Amino acid sequence: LVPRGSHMEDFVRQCFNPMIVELAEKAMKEYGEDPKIETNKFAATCTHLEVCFMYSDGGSKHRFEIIEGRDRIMAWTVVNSICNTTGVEKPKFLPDLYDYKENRFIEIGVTRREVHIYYLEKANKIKSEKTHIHIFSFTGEEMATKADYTLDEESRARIKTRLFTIRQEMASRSLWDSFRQSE
Ligand SMILES: COc1cc(CCNC(=O)c2nc(-c3ccccc3C)[nH]c(=O)c2O)ccc1O
Ligand SMILES: [Mn+2]
Ligand SMILES: [Mn+2]
Repeated sequence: LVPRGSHMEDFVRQCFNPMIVELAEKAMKEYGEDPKIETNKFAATCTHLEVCFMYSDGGSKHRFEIIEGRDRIMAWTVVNSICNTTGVEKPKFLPDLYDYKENRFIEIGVTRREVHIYYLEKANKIKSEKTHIHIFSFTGEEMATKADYTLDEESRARIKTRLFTIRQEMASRSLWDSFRQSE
């Protein structure tokens, strides 16, 4: 029932850096998913992963603590350390980053719908008011809590450009339509 490859899989392996592909594979397998069949979720996990890493690449050297990309047990271990060090409330859901400069966790979101729908979706799940939310879209829009976009405009514009490039590469392969209507 598991195939030897699809068009979305070969594109993902060609589109994203190999370390991004390996971490997304480990993330889905940890949660009982196979990138070879769940190929749309495979591309989304890679995209969310690259956005998280470009995000932390913005700002100072020691500004961010990367939560995404670690295994669930170690990600929660770093979260407990951050909460037990700074005093920030432990979030109910595992976030993506921690901002040592702003003293808050960040939940990064990447949507194929309107940024308005996803942000409201993540906000109603986040509860913990302290967790900052920052949503990106494949169209170039972005939403952040309190209109506080954390990073510089150049770092965010770089992320938006990459998202639209991934969109164009998918569409030229006739893979974008099935990718959008699958979120
Ligand atoms: C149960 O689903 C998974 C959960 C994990 C744990 C860590 N991932 C997140 O916490 C996370 N997931 C997503 C996400 C959700 C659905 C489709 C694609 C995406 C990209 N969007 C985020 O913003 C985020 O932070 C790993 C793989 C999964 O398949
Ligand atoms: Mn996450
Ligand atoms: Mn996220």
